[PDB]
Amino acid sequence: GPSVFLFPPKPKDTLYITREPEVTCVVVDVSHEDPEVKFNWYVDGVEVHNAKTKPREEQYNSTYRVVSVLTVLHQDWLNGKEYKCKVSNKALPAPIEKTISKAKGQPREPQVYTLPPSRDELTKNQVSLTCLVKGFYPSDIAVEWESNGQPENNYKTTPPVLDSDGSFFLYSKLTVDKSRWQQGNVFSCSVMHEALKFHYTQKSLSLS
Amino acid sequence: GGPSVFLFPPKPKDTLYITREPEVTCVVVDVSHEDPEVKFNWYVDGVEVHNAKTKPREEQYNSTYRVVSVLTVLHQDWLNGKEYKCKVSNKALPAPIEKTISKAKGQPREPQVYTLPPSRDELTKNQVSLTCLVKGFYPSDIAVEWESNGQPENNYKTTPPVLDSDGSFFLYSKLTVDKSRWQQGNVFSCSVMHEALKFHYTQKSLSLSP
Amino acid sequence: GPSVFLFPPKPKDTLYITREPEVTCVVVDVSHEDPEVKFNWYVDGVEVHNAKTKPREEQYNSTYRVVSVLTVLHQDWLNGKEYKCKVSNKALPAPIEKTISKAKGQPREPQVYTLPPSRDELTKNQVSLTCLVKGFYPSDIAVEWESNGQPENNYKTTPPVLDSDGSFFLYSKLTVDKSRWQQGNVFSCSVMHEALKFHYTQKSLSLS
Ligand SMILES: *[C@@H]1O[C@H](CO)[C@@H](O[C@@H]2O[C@H](CO)[C@@H](O[C@@H]3O[C@H](CO)[C@@H](O)[C@H](O[C@H]4O[C@H](CO)[C@@H](O)[C@H](O)[C@@H]4O[C@@H]4O[C@H](CO)[C@@H](O)[C@H](O)[C@H]4NC(C)=O)[C@@H]3O)[C@H](O)[C@H]2NC(C)=O)[C@H](O)[C@H]1NC(C)=O
Ligand SMILES: *[C@@H]1O[C@H](CO[C@@H]2O[C@@H](C)[C@@H](O)[C@@H](O)[C@@H]2O)[C@@H](O)[C@H](O)[C@H]1NC(C)=O
Ligand SMILES: *[C@@H]1O[C@H](CO[C@@H]2O[C@@H](C)[C@@H](O)[C@@H](O)[C@@H]2O)[C@@H](O)[C@H](O)[C@H]1NC(C)=O
Repeated sequence: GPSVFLFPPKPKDTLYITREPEVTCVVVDVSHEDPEVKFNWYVDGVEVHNAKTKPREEQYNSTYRVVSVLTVLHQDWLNGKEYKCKVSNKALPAPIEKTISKAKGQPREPQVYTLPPSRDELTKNQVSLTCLVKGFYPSDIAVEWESNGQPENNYKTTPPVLDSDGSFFLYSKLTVDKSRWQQGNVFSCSVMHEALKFHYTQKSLSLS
Repeated sequence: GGPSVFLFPPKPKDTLYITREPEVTCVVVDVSHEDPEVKFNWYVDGVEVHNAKTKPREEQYNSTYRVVSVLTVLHQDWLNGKEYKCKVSNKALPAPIEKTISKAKGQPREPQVYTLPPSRDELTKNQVSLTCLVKGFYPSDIAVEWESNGQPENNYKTTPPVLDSDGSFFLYSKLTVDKSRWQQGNVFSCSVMHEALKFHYTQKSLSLSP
Repeated sequence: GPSVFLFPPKPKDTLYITREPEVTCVVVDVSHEDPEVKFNWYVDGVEVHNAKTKPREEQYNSTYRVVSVLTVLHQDWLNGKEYKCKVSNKALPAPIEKTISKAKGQPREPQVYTLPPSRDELTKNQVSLTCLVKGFYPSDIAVEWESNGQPENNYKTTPPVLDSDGSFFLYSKLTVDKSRWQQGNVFSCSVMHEALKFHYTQKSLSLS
């Protein structure tokens, strides 16, 4: 301390005109002895002044947390612009600098595959519906589930995992009551990624 | 300023296999060139032990040393929750640094293992994905491998454990095989080792269905 | 003078990770005049200090028995490490050293075969399920039975028998109610051995 963490936008914030992507600069372990924090922001090395800095917030471990948020243009993030947060504090020998950008490398479109429950799981009261998303680059991605136009919320999805060919994959597991699966209800896995056309794709799954 | 200590647990394949040696690893970084010697004292449930293995120091790029001591733990001791303490002494430290490590606490829960064949739409590709779903296990320490007709198979990747809504963990392991190997009827096996299994091992097989 | 006997661990203590294998150094004929006994222990020539010495026990013939117990690492015993107990006593002209190790020789993987009851045994209220385990080396092995994820405890296993080719074989007999066998219940013979892949294999048996 003080230490700085620079966070990227959320994957869905970059992909839809609907949402506002922005980069977040977090300073932790600010001592009560040195409460002042100054933020300077750079986009491709050019100083910018539109960042919104919040007032310091006291933490339970008797240190301050200070957050500055820079609202980022959609196309700028996807085109690989560089965002640098410069953090100044009197307890620092020199200011702390962090830089973030989207991963470089040619984007690769995710391949989406839905997998029904394993035969041995059909014995249980609730079954697992699986969505395999593989071969995508970069790793920023979002996955959701629906049934009959309505969102399904009983799902958990793994973080991206680096594959042997340089792309990423993950799995999403949706849990439903077995009865819903044998009624023949249709379930859909939704994937959001910059390499998809219109940044969206869908794959459905139902009893065969 | 000063050396820092990091204490690492044994790995789940070392702990669960009788022929391997599970080890607790005590790592000291930021060891200076002027005072490079590090003395390690090890304790199991507070009693000093003397079987630790000293590794050769390794010079780092920022002109400091990394110094490591490795304690082999009894298989049954680690699984019974004994506490392992590494005490690190160095002439640049005003007082020795102590770190303690133990196995994750909580009621153990047995993994459920399910194999999933490739998606119908993936069969058009030259390579297909065999999926192993491992769920409902606690703690998260687990090992997963793949075999083919009993033989080790290595083009697989396994996700990290993910916390489920009920407090247990799950993961997926993905094996990639040539379509022709799947279409020949070869049997593929997902093998998992976990402390909550009887015999600490279980396997589920998968092959082309008629 | 005193005599020393060095005993190996119990074979199943080495094959189960939750069990504790130990080598035991026993000294008998320790005199009343020279009661002091010192133990030094070595693993592959390296002295170790974790041995537990028991208190002297006076015997009926007016001599002492003194025992020291060394816990061996599972992998150390199985990898063929050599254990030396060195015993010093003032009545000995020179210390007595005893060495013990696992049987050497190429490990050979067990072949596991299940055998249903003989037709003539079906007249009885209880039947014998047989597990034949053959061709294994060394003779250290463990056999258990399960049904439907649960242990079956009504079994007995023969000791290993040396076969004509230098390997060992044994038989395990599980006794079950005939009705359980005729219901189609599946029974499994589980064996643990260092030469098996994953040190484990299982063979099932049910009404044909
Ligand atoms: C007082 O209480 C506050 C609570 O607010 C604490 O603040 C917390 O401080 C934590 C650090 O002490 C923060 O933890 C970080 O959280 C990030 C979570 O996203 C995470 O990304 C960070 O992980 C990186 O840095 C770690 C080192 O600190 C590494 O262990 C880790 O592997 C990560 O390292 C990066 O790795 C990638 C590749 O994988 C590299 O590309 C990066 O360059 C690496 N980063 C580098 C080298 O810097 C870390 O876990 C936590 O966010 C924060 N909480 C909040 C709400 O802000 C104070 O610590 C606490 N202080 C005391 C004294 O109690
Ligand atoms: C000094 O450098 C050590 C080396 O750590 C490794 O190498 C550097 C270059 C990075 O890649 C780092 O992420 C690696 O883990 C560090 O162990 C040590 O913390 C460093 N100490 C200081 C004070 O910088
Ligand atoms: C003295 O006796 C020691 C103990 O004898 C053994 O244990 C007792 C409990 C009896 O069961 C006895 O029959 C056993 O043989 C022996 O270890 C030792 O050899 C004996 N020595 C002499 C000289 O008699």
